[PDB]
Amino acid sequence: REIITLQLGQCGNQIGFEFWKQLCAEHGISPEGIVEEFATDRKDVFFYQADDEHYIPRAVLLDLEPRVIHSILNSPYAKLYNPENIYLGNNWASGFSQGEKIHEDIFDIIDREADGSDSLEGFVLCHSIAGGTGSGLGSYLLERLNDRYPKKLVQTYSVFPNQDEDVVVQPYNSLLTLKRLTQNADCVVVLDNTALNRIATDRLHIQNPSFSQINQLVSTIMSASTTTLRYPGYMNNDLIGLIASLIPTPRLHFLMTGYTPLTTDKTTVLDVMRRLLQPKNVMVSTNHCYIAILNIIQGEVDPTQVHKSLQRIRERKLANFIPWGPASIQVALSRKSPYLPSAHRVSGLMMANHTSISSLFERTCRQYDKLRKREAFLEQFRKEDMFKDNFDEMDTSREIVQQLIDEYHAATRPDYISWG
Amino acid sequence: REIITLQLGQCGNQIGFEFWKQLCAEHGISPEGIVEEFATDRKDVFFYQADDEHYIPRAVLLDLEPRVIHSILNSPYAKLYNPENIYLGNNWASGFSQGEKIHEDIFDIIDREADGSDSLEGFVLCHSIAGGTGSGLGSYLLERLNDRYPKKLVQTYSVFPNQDEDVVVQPYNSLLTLKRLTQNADCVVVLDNTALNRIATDRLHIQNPSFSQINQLVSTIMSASTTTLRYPGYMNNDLIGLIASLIPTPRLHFLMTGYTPLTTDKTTVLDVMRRLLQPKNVMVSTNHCYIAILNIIQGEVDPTQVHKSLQRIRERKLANFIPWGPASIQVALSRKSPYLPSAHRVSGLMMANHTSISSLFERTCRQYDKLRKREAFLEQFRKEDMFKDNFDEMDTSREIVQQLIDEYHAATRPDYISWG
Amino acid sequence: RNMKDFENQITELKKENFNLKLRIYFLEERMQQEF
Amino acid sequence: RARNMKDFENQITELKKENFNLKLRIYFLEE
Amino acid sequence: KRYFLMDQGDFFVHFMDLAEEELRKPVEDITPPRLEALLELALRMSTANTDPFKDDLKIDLMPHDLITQLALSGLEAFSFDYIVKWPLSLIINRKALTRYQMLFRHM
Amino acid sequence: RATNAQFDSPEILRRLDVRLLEVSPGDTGWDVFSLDYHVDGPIATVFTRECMSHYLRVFNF
Repeated sequence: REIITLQLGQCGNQIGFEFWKQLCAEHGISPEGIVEEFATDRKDVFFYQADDEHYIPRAVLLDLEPRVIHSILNSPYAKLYNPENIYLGNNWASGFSQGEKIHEDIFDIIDREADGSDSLEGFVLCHSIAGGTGSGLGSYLLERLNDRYPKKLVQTYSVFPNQDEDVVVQPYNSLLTLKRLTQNADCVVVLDNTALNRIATDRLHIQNPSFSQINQLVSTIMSASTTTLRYPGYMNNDLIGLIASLIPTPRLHFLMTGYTPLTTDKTTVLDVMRRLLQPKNVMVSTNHCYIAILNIIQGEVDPTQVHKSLQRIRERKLANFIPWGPASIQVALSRKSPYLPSAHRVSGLMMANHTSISSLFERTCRQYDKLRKREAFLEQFRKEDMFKDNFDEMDTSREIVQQLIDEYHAATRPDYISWG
Repeated sequence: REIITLQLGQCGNQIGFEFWKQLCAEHGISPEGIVEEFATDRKDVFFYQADDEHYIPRAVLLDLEPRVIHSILNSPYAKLYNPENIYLGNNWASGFSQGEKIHEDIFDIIDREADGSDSLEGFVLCHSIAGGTGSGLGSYLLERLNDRYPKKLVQTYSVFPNQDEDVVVQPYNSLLTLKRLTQNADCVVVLDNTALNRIATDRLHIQNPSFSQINQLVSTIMSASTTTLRYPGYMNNDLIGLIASLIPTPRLHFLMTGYTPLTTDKTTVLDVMRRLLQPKNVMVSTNHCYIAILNIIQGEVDPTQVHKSLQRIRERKLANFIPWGPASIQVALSRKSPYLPSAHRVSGLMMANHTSISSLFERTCRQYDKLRKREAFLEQFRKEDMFKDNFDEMDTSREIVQQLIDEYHAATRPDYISWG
Repeated sequence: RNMKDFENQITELKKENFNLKLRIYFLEERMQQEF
Repeated sequence: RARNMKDFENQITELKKENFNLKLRIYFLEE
Repeated sequence: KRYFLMDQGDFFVHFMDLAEEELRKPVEDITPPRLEALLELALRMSTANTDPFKDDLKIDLMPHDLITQLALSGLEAFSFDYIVKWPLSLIINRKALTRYQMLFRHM
Repeated sequence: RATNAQFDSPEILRRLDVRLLEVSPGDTGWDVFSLDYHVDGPIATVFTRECMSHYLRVFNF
């Protein structure tokens, strides 16, 4: 079945909207939704059919307060992403509860715009993990969405706050959302801003702009990580099966992406994944493993050097990974989006459940713990005081995420049935 | 399986930069490093394929004094030596302690040579003697390579500034390296700059460039010596195999250079060997036996009648052939490239062990004693007396150079196991 | 993969397809006669 | 004494293919 | 290739999103007009819609659950047929397309 | 594949192949590795059974 999407935090709205703008610009889709384009492609998976042959983006925008969202709406794309959901605080409690005071549309839209489907397979959130508007907001959405649709998917692509280093509410708001994400989401594809700036500085020099350049890669990669659904091949055109192939555990579902050309905007299937499986080409910053590695082939779509290719990866080792059991790796032969030019035709993308993310869970845990045990940076806000009166709800997150770092270490070791 | 090379100290680096130009003039690679000349020979061991068609050489080049290193960085031959393998001192001790303080990041270059390769095969240092930026740095870097990659060679070509007297620290710098050239290096192809100065000014009567004219001998000798890396053969497909029978016994690896057509800038099948054992290429300027003899032959040389050649020397006894035992010729043969500015192609080159070079080691002993007994011509910077207080390593080096004299003459004994 | 029993392994592939062909000959020659 | 090895790892296949191929033709021929 | 070798991997997601009412019922309740209508709809809603020979295509039935090696609808019994023409029957032909349908059953 | 002989022709680089030699009660890999060398076509009268047999008997030495 077809899929629905959401976008939250001023950052999360920006990357969700720029994703949908690039996603439109790679399909045969006219700026007013019409599938008239000559530039072949099942738009029905992510775009909703309407009677004007409007293939409308199933986009649930979710800021808190309107500063960003109108400068988002004014575009050459304003009529396209139109489910009539454009309704409107810097702290997780404000994001959470100033959404919750108005759940009767900016959460009931989960059903009100289910008419935006013939029948959903589920939801794809874009979440700013500590974004002062979106963090908190995404978590009440996420925990209540399990009550409305326990039968259907809830993936999140989440942008993670790490800025070389700071904002004094950021570690709090990030660690609060991670507890909800790990308990209530089905998959949480994390995006390291630090690693995306390392990619931008290995490409050229741009570290000081530390976000706007990331938006380019994230828009093209959020499209690319749905391109496997939206254009036919033999297998994995469906998100339910695509993501099932990576996630062997109900809680540690943290995918991370990698991509062979640093420049996203001739070399064999033996070799394109050999670049992809290197420390500099993956969005990250000991005994560690990837619990799965889906990877994608285009350009040299050689049908038969694939079975040989992993033996060549094995012979010069490259990707070491072996947990308590079989970690899945898949070499998905794929296709061009039918609008696009053929620039950097020979290419590879990966998505992998990298056990190393425990290191960033530990970093945000420590950054929470120093500012919590100094007891000064609770910020005294009114929603933070009425939902979270003695700030034990701060530590309620930390009891699970501090467990969760050791859980990923135990999920790396041979015997995770002894649960951390 | 590539022998990595480590040019070091400005003396070593000016034979090095001349050597890369001399190699690129005759080998099948463009001045920018591309396979491009004209429009079938063993690049791999010494040069290997990049993504932009540059065949990456194994070519690290380092010293302390940046006197002119920037020109080596911005030169067009940097586009030959792509890996950015150049990193930034006249006294042995300052050069060595600069080595100590930079020793991790200069070992780090080996990984960039390995990424410019398939895999390791040991090391050649084009090692400055009597030039602290190498006659000190190199003795340190040697003491780091040899214990970490013991499986293959860590050979050190000693270009040796003895010039009949430049810098007045030469006996001290050479003696402090001579502990390393005996018992921390494992092959030492040794080049007396006095013999190279006299011989180069006999190629043509220009006696002005004191070291450039030396480079012009060394680079041509080096190019003939690298043929075993650059050319295929049933035998003679690596440099260790060329060096092997020339070292007669383990600490005595002081291999003197010898080349027949030093005016190469048509010698017969006899004379590639007969001219090779004579004052024109005995690179020294009373028992002085050759301890071992072997050569590489190149050009349009007659491949069969070489059996005639040593059977002439059997009567002439030019090798002064009464050592502990024979270690005689193995007649390696290799082709000469097209395109190059050809003269006297038909030729032979040896790196033999000859008890004449004992006289050089005795001359630097005399230069050392005639200064040391007076405390004379130390650089007298107030930064020694801090790493060597009681001169115990200087005493160790002097007893090891006296052992080097005693061992070279003991190389004629009935049992070489007999001591001095 | 011993090679020194390919003598048997190929003799099986030989005798299998031989027996199959002659057995299909036995059944087609039945069809021929019955019709 | 000798065999090519590359002969074995084909001479199986050229019988093996048409064997089960003829099998599967004949299932429908039994009627 | 699109149907039998399933080069269309966006076709049968529709078929399974539609035919669950078929894929469960006891023996002899076979209903081929419903199967042809399910094919026609699973074609139309998908991109599978787009090729011209989909109308030369058909739903057929198979009796045997791979036990040919030597309704209970679909799982043991699916078949498709790109219909023959006598001029074409010298190459693409039913008698040979039997072997082809066995590969499709497995896939 | 990573040799610089990669510039040789595809026909001669396909004429080479790999095989196990004649056996003994005692053997090793450095005595059993060899080419097989298929020679069919007209060159089956340039090369010949006796010459290839004598080459391959020489090869292991």
